[PDB]
Amino acid sequence: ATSMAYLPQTIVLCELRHDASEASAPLGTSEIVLVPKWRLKERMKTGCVALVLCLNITVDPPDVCARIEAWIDPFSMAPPKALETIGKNLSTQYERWQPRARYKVQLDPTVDEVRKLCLTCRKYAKTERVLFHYNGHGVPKPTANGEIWVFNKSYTQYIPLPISELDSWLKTPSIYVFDCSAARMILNAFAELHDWGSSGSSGSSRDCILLAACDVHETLPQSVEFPADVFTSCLTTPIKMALKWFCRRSLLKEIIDESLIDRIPGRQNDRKTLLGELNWIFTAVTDTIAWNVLPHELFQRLFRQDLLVASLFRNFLLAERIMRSANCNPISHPMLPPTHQHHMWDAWDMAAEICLSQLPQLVLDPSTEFQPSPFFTEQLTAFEVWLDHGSEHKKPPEQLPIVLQVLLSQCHRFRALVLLGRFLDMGSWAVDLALSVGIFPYVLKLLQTTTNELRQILVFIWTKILALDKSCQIDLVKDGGHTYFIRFLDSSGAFPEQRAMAAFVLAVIVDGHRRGQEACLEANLIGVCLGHLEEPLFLQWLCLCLGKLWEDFMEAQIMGREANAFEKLAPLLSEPQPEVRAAAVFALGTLLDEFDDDEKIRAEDAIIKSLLDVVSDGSPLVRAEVAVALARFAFGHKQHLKLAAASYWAVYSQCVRAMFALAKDPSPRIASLGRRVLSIIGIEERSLLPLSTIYGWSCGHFSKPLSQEIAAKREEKEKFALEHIAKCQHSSISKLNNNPIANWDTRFETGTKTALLHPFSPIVVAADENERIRVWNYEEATLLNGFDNHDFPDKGISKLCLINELDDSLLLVASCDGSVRIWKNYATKGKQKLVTGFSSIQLNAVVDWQQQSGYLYASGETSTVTLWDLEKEQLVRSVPSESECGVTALSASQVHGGQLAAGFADGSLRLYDVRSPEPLVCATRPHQKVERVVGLSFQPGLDPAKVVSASQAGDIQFLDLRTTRDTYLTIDAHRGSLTALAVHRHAPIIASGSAKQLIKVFSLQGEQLGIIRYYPSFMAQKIGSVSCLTFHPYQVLLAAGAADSFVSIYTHD
Amino acid sequence: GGLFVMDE
Repeated sequence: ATSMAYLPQTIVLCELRHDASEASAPLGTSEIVLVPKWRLKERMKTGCVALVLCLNITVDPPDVCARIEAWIDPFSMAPPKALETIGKNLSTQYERWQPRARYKVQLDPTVDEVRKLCLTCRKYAKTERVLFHYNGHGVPKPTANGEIWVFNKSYTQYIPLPISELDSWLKTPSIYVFDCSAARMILNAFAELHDWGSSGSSGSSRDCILLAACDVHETLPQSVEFPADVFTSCLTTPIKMALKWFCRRSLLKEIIDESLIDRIPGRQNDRKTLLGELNWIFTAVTDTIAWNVLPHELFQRLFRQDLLVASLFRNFLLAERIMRSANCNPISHPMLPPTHQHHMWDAWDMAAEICLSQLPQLVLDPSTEFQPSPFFTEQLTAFEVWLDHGSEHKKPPEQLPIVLQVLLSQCHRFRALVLLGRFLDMGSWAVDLALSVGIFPYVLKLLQTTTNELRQILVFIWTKILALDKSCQIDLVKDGGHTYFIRFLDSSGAFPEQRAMAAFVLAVIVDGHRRGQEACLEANLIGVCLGHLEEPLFLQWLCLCLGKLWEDFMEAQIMGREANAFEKLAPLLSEPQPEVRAAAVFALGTLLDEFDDDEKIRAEDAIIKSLLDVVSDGSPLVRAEVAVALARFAFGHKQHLKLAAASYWAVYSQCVRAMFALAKDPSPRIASLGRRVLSIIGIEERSLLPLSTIYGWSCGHFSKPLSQEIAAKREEKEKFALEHIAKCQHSSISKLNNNPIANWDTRFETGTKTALLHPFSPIVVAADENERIRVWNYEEATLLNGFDNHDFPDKGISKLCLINELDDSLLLVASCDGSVRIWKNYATKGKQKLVTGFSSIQLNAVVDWQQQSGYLYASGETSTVTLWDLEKEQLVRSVPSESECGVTALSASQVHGGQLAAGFADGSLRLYDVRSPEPLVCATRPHQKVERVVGLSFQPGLDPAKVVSASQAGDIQFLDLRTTRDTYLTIDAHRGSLTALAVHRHAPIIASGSAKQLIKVFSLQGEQLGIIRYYPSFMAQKIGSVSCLTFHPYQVLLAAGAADSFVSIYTHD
Repeated sequence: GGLFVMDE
């Protein structure tokens, strides 16, 4: 219906730059600094490997059949040739994992031979890790005194080599494998070698890593399904061993020719061949278990640091499973939780079966009719299932390490990358998870992929990564990944939201990084950006990119001048979005750093002038930036600006005005910035300069993913309003009940100067003559809160208003100097933040808020009515009043957006339509005393008629301005000294106050509905400023307050 | 930045 004029949908100052309780983020504060935990630079190398082999052949030791070793029958060859080949084979077997390392072998050695082997290996790989593989099958079991067994020259005795001496021969960076019976014995010994302490864990200190085959009591298998070399064949030949075990156990074995497993086609590298694809699934499977099973710290040490240790610990998880079947429990030193029968070996078993069937027909002919396994598709689908259902901090996704393996193959690259970004989007915790898995380098390498299929996903991934960890700068530049996004800025690939991301990603690459500045500068990133300057988030970020690109790097500063960046940036200082303007001020501010004119002076003058224009901006966000850019400028021109401060106490006298203006800004964070600028000049080494905040706040947009109860309490208030609009109009309003429903003591010494009844709750807001604010409840008889609107010495209250009444009210507090301060949560006992504060009028200020249009009209003893659009936080218009005397009163019509009424000092009255080219509609005298228009307002209704024109003379003149100039109706409320007027919003009712203690209420036709007489509490005889009268906006309640100390509420029974 | 190979 028509009553949607009464019920405006505009909401204002409820954006992210105005944020509340647990974030002072909004601006002023610096950005939230992080401290990363995924940082181990030492990609360790195992440089030397020492294979020892104690197997006396046809000579069982006295602790006693399977006897295959390194997949060789040692009884097929004769003992010495047997042992040569096993020596070689087992080298080759390891060699495949770390082929860039030296392998030395020792066959049935002396303790001296093992000494030198170990001593030389330590001397070879100085800091690099040394691997000691030991095989004691043909010698006795390790002892409780901690002893390996070896030989003497003649092979007549078994000699015990004590573990202590090994540990002295090799040192810190080393890893041992023990394929023998009773292997724990060796680890229990190792643990006892050093003095306990030196860690905050189970029991460690050094970098000694240990892998043992079985427990203390246990003995390696004898069954012929296994070899003697089980643990080593798991650890070192995992695929071959994993399948041979699969045959002999699961499918019962005799159907499948087990010797096909030796002859599996292709190589371990080609993921397109059946062997390599099986090898790839195994790596993926194993790595995945380790990730889910372990913690961050241990996983990264074993599974990510050393290519060999990674492989040995991956392949160890297979030993965990195979050895378990043969009465053996293997243990590593970094102990690791139980791995066998994880829900993922199931996936391996399935992939192995599907492989092993196919192997039968692929031998019949090399058809290469090799169907890739579904495994990689299936798992990525399980990652999608996670991303919808349970998609929280409800334990990690498990498939994450498999998504990383997929990035290594074009086969599912796109859908992996897609699903990765989907995962990265849900917050920094997910980025932390991705980067823990080791996503960084593969996603970084992909920044050389020309495939435009990818790029829109890659920018989105790199946006999210850089949103968390700023520090990736260094890598991105070092591989030339900066070029990738500069292309994407210039690319014909549409969508400016994607380009803001591209501009942001570059902003971060550049941010305090001269290697990145220069490398982007060469790549024409100034030119790319300035080409686009000819959507708001994109504009915001084009400026922040450029701002960072010049900053303290004067080669770029020059390149920007001769590319006319001032000429292209400055037009953004007028844009409706504060976020753009503040970013534009940042860019121009960072372009900085007698009678002389060189190129730069022309620029640096033209800059500062265009910034000084924006000193009086309606957004703190902007003013904060202007004050910082002025501080920068001020640093370099102390000399001049001090001489400017001498004569005040060409362009330098402009600056000093603006400093002292900033110093007395309403928003105290802007104020304390202006006071900083003043101290840089010496009014009361770079480190003293305040620092821009706009970059830091904007970046928080990306670190954040890219409702119904909102509308619930919205419709609550609308229903109540519509119902109580009708009830105000259509009720036959009776006489005033002189019995008040309070006479509340404010404790204001001089008394109450203005008040404001709340629509949807039982609240009064009052105001002292020095702008203290109380929030008195009338239904509870209780205070809700107190205040001091601004600590400045010159006080004076002008206006109280509500803003966004229909969803969480914000209290506007206009000061008599034209300062306007808006408060959130004023109703709460202590918590109440200044949302925004600017200075309208640039005296006796008068102000009015028109929620319909979002306009704040303001004026006073000035030639002009100044208009503010609070959606933009911008001074939209200066209307000349055309009076040559002061605006005493100012009412904006709630129904008709743009239209404005104004009462004047000489008794005159004026309409304006502020949206018209000529804004003054008409100008009428009404009442004829030449005293000032104390109060006025539009008649409660849906027309441009007016109650208006209570003059201090005493007459309240009604008038309709569609028809005639003179007065519709006159009422003589008071013989002189009309101190206040209250007109209702919907109910046909008004009231007026006198300086003769007196209040009067009239029907809209003008019947004495009731008189009231505020009496004095002592004989001051100064109830001469009955200053506040104000109705409820949906009921017939009357609040009233004087030059005494009481705020009394009445009603109409 | 390594450990697992990528095809290029």
